[PDB]
Amino acid sequence: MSTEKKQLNPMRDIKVQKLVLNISVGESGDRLTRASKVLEQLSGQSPVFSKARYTVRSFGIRRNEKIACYVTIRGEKAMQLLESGLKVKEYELLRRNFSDTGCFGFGIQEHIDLGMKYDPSTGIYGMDFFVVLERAGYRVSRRRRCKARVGIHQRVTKEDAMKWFQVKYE
Amino acid sequence: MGRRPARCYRQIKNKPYPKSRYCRGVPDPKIRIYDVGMKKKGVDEFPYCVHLVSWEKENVSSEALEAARIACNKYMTKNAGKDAFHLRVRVHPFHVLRINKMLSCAGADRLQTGMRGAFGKPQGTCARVDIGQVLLSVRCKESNAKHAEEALRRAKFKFPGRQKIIHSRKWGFTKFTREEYVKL
Amino acid sequence: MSLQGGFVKTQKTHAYFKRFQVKFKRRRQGKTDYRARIRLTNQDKNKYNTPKYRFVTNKDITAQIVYATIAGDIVMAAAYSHELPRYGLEVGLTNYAAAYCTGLLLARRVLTLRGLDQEYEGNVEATGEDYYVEPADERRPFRALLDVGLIRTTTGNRVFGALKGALDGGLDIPHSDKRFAGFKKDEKQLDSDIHRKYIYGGHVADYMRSMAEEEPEKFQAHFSEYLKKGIDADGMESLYKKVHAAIRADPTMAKSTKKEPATHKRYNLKKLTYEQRKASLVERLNALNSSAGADDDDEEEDDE
Amino acid sequence: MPAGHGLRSRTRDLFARPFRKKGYIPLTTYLRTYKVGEHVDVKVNGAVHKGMPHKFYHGRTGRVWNVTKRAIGVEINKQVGNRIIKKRIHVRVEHVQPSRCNEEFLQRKLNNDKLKAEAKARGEVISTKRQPAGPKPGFMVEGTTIETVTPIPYDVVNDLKGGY
RNA sequence: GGAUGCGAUCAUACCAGCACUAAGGCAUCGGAUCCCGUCAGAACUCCGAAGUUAAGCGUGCUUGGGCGAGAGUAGUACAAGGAUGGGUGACCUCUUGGGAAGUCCUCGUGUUGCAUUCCC
RNA sequence: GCAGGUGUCCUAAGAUGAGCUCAACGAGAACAGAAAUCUCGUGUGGAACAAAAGGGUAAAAGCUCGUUUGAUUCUGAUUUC
RNA sequence: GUUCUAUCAGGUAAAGCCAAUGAUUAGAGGCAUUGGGGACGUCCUCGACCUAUUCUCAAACUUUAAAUAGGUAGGGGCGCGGCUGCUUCGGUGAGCCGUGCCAUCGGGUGCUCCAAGUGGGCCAUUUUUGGUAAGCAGAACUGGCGAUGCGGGAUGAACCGGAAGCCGGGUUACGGUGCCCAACUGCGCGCUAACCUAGAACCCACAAAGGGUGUUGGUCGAUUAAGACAGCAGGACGGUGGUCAUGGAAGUCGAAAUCCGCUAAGGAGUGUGUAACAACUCACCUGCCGAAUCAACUAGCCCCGAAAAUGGAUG
RNA sequence: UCCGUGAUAGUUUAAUGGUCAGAAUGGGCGCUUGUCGCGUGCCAGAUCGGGGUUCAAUUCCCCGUCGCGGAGCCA
Repeated sequence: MSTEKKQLNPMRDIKVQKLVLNISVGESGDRLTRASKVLEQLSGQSPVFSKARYTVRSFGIRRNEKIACYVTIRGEKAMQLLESGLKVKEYELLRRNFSDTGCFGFGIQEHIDLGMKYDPSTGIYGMDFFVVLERAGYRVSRRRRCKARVGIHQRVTKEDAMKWFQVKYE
Repeated sequence: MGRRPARCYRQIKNKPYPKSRYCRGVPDPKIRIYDVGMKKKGVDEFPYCVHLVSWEKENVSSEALEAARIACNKYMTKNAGKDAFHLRVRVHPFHVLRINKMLSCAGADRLQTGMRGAFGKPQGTCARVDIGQVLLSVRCKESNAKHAEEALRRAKFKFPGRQKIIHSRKWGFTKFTREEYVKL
Repeated sequence: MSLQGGFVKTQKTHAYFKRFQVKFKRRRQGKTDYRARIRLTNQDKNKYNTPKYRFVTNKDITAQIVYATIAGDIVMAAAYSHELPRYGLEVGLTNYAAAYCTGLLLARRVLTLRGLDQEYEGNVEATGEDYYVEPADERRPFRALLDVGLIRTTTGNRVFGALKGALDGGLDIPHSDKRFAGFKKDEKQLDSDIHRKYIYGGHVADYMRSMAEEEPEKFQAHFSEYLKKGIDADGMESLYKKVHAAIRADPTMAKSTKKEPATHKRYNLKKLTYEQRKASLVERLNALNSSAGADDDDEEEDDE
Repeated sequence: MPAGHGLRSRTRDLFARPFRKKGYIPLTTYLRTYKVGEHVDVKVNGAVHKGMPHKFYHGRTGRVWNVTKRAIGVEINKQVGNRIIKKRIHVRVEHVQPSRCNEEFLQRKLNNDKLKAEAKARGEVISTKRQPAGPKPGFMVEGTTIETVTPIPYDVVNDLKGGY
């Protein structure tokens, strides 16, 4: 329903909902969740434990147990992450990783970034940095009481996404 | 095939069970193909339908559905070929015959004592072909109507419940052939 | 074509449907829970409704006293923080002191001593006080209970200040003190236990003295000056106004009013049928043409 | 197998609701409180799971006899068989519906008596109906309650149904 | 003529789409030292007006597919009572009191009770 | 007679309150297929409730979190039996 | 107890659930390997298999809406005054007591004591569930037998009439009126000739799928004195021994193809042929004859299918 | 035909508490030995067919094919 043709912006322009940096490997294969250390450094705040629910067929009977780790960041902290993260995968590159929904994600070792290797006791190769982009009004699908779906009208587009991010430092 | 004669199962008399997910061990259905002829067309080139309609509401045996069809089907191919018009058989074999099977010969037959006693191993199935239902529905083009008519006449000597041939029409073939070209 | 979203709804209609008539407009809007509603309503104590978030929020608050009847609920009194500057006050209408005073204003307004029928003894006013742990006479609460609505039991919080303004207002509302916004948390004086501060009117006072630029008109004591004017006794309002001209009106209302069906569906259908017979391509949603004349009918004639 | 009364056995209206009645019931039914001598249906909402009587009772109309906390006692009489007694049923107001028939009736009674007063100060119809009412001694009721609950232990249907 | 709170009727109250509570009778919105909270004010929440009408809340319309309700169009199924009524029979039938159904047209993209009460 | 369950298992698999709302599908994430995980959008009872069937319920009765002990003693009008 | 309200059996179209199985149109996207190509100084496209989604034809659980139908439920008021309650030293009614006032049936009927066979049924009708079925088994709802005469059904526990003190007379019910046997060899009309056939119901009275130019009857189409239908009789040259195919068609194994000159009529032919070659009839047309004909639907009865045991019957 | 009773690798035959399966022989590979054999190190199962219950079934139910035992009167 994209209504652009008016007299526009400041509510329309994109913002960062979140950056989630998530590891998926498992326990035992590298450790407890020790690339939490590496997350800890790159992002700047502590990652939180990922448990699983549902199926595996492959070892992974324990269910409730540590297997993964994540950092959902946002404000300045997400952006500050983007700046370092944004520059490492090369550019430019590419429409395919963007969804139509207007989010984009990439992989690489935590060791990419400025950072000491020396502090991370382990490095671990890859897992999604995910960037959630959205308009101001999101708060309607998010907030509890008066949830309303986000309309086609509101929802970010890959074109819109590429533009706002391509606007900045890549 | 191995005997039980169909009169016993002819009457619409007992409660209707066709439920496959509870009724375990249910054997092969038939007819092997229900609509016979083309299948590159639907009704188009065939501006005549002929039907066989039941006078008598009854349970018709699964093999009788094949037997009535096969006599009709050779008349179709032996007088109008492989990829001709299209016939449809339109009542199908819902009614699972459980019913006493496998008798023995002591002073037991009924093996446990005399009993017998449901959880019977299944024998076959019948179709409920009720009054005025269209058992066979055949779309044809007019010169070959008389060919479908002998084929329906051969069909009726091979099920129990008496039927009449009719050239079938809903909106004629003469409100269709107006209403078609009035809204284009 | 493909396509998602619509298609996974329009087929599974019957489900839809059910989703809109399981609950109605205040739940569809997402406003009122009908399990908290039932907890609080069954007894005839009235609902002491105090809204404050995704509603009226970050700007004003309201307290309403609601009873049941055959027609619908029925508010017996209400107070809005926007009426609170009438009694002199001009500092912020969303804060703890505003909420506190808005609850007194509803509570003073509900007795106000009404109707022939009266009631101001044993002992309304319980002053604009300062306060300690609820002094009543004293043991049984009735004719108001707190309907927090969507708003939380979050320990030491502004819904409780509204509740405290009810209590020091001559309403008696049920209580025990173990998540509550106690005494100084309006401001008042305080404090005890595992929860903390021992200031909160007087919030902003602590802040303001940590220097920086913000709102005009001073300081910590300006809570005290016009909490003190809201300690005075002075029922009741609202209001005197001139009524009302003719008619309705309004330029917004007008460029919206009124009706138009039938006729307008007939003008639009005429436009559609003329648009078809002058071209023939697609209809409205989504397909057909060869060659039509409205509506369900056209599709049946384009098969055979 | 002996017969019983599987208290939960055969239940499709008695617990299912139409498409139009599905989902949570609005709490106004849960809130509704009645006065003694109200005539109220018993007929469960199926979408409330507690406070229900034993399912056979549903579609009978009872008199509100007394109340205990939250649920109410409503008096009903069982039906069919032999010598059957009044029984009292404990039911919350979620399954108990006010009789509109009884309200309509109450109204139709007042209408009748507005006219009785008018037509006895300047009007004429009946005469004979004026002769009973005016005499009577009244009143309420429990002699005639025991009178009610002795022929509804019915007579000839009991012998008729007592063999076949 | 009506937006803002609490609700009744809970498939006439939808999915979808187009105008509007609004220069001092909202929500988006800004500060997050804070009570509160999170992993992370995003939610949550003390605080609060610079912007916005762009929404949400909700207001004028759109029946489009959905359906309540009804109008014609399918008296057809079905069934209660009764027949030395018919039929070899499964079965039918008259009489007595009753009678869904699909299509098309239609109405309908709310209604109602208490509030705060408002621009004209 | 058809169809199929209970003779266990549970101090949390109870209680309450705040706070949340699905299953699932598409789209996105180097590697992973079982791949969880992490995200977004759509999402009304199709999920979830130990256990048959069945029926029920969406700020819940379901989810999450803390706390708690009422699986306390004694009495019972009445329904089932 | 009809009328008011409730809500409910119930099972067809639709919805969720699910559907065997076969009959599928349009059209997006999965997967796999292979093949082909222009476009341009790889791309992109196409093809070989699967699934969305538009979606037709047919039963099956739940729900609509049942329609239904029986069920099945139900048929005093006011004021005054005291006292009370639950739920803010807070709002209210309700309860209670006291006192006054004002208001289509028709004994089908309540309570108590003490006693009985039981505490094993049957059948019919309706609705069923099992069972091939059964004078089966097992329920539901009812009427009867049991425990019910008398009259009809040849006889006959439960079908019909009918519920009975005894007797007398009258009239009837069911059912019947040729004789046996009271009472019609009744009236108007029509069908059947098989001794069909003398029969509601019955373990008891059989008769089917299917067939029948027997006969009657109803209807519709076409053909008719611009002469029909049938029969009998009579006319048909030439292209050219029709093109294919094949020992061979050549009218006449099989398969093109079916026109015309010359004509008033006159088809490249209807059945009979010899290994193959050998003739006759016939399409169409005409006469003779003179009146209805033919086609087709529908229906009745009858006929057929129709074989069993000591001796023939609808009593 | 009724009541009882079993089955696990090529073959004969152990075993469990619901989360874990063996042995011996036979056989497949080396070494003995001139060569085989005697002997000596090494190795290797859809627990009968079948469906169900459960967090997890070789193990707990139900059915069946086979192989067993034990009954079957008064004619």
